[PDB]
Amino acid sequence: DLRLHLLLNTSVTCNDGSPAGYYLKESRGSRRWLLFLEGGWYCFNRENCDSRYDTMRRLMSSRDWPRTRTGTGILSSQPEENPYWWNANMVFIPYCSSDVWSGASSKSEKNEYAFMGALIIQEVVRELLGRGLSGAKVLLLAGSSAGGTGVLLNVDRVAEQLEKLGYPAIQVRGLADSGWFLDNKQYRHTDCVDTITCAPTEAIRRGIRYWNGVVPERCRRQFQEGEEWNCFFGYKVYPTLRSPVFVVQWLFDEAQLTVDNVHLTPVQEGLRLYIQNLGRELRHTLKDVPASFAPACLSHEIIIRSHWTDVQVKGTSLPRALHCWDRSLHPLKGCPVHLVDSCPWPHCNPSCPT
Ligand SMILES: CC1CCN(Cc2c[nH]c3ccccc23)CC1
Ligand SMILES: CC1CCN(Cc2c[nH]c3ccccc23)CC1
Ligand SMILES: *[C@@H]1O[C@H](CO)[C@@H](O)[C@H](O)[C@H]1NC(C)=O
Repeated sequence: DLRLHLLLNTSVTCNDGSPAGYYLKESRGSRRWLLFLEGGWYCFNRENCDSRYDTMRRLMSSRDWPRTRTGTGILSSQPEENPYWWNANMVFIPYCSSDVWSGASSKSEKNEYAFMGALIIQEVVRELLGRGLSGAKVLLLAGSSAGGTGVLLNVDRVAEQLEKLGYPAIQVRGLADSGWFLDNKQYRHTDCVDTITCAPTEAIRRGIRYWNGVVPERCRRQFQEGEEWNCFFGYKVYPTLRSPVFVVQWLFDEAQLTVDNVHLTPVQEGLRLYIQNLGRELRHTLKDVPASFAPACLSHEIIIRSHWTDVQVKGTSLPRALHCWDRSLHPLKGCPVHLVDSCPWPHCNPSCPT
């Protein structure tokens, strides 16, 4: 049950200029630290950010944040719920920048909102070092959905940040949940004229300009000016990262089907082959990712659900795979790290959530 701390450096703000922050449950008998990045879409122009402020203000402001918040799934401190890291120091960073954790722009004359996702992370790490992070041995940067993509964009900074601050011995790692998207062909098409018709490739390219967005340097050097949107897609940015990153991704992610303009509520040849192709292509992008967990389910997010221990791939649950990943960073008999389903339809894995 984690306690809120608003950032001491008041220049690092949410969208509306209110200070950003983090929730902390500290565990003095542990040198392990878990920093979780919240998700929740994004906004890429004035009009859609304005609408988001009326109906999703908690994702744009700290004004109405509660003082405590309860830890779930991987953020739980009970072994029964969290077999993986129940005794670790727990940190939940709320997503109030609407920029996929990439922005570095302040509010001012010329900017109605601030987009400081990359700087919010950066400062949480700084202030945590004065609360015990200085004695850590592993820092696991995790996140779900837009926070999952934020892990891929930010994990190597946090590594580079801690070396420049004199902490080269802390091992920085990443855990990206449901943030591994494909810029594939859509099932039905629309031109980018408003929020709901703009495909993520077009929406992200406009967002980076609007946010002053920042991407990892090696990926930036590959795709070069004005093609930085490529680095928000996992299979393109992952090969540029030096930190160890574990990738969790449903094969038939609900958010991926949404941006592909697919709805499930009588499926035919047209759509059957489309859905089957989607599972095939994302399985392909994971073939050479040594640490991964990809079940054949229709869902979205998992690592902070309380029942995250129920899903299995080839008999191995997600908390076990993460524990096997820790062992491999010291192949392991009966303790695998690469777990990708091979059956081709949603919920062909019986452990899929209902
Ligand atoms: C201190 C908080 C931030 C400001 N206020 C609303 C507000 C004033 N100006 C704005 C510009 C952009 C977005 C929101 C606002 C709510 C509480
Ligand atoms: C709660 C869900 C979180 C993920 N978001 C989609 C998304 C976030 N960042 C992206 C970058 C590229 C393509 C899609 C996305 C959907 C809402
Ligand atoms: C506060 O944060 C801003 C934004 O990153 C940074 O430029 C500034 O140096 C910080 N100030 C202090 C005292 O850490």
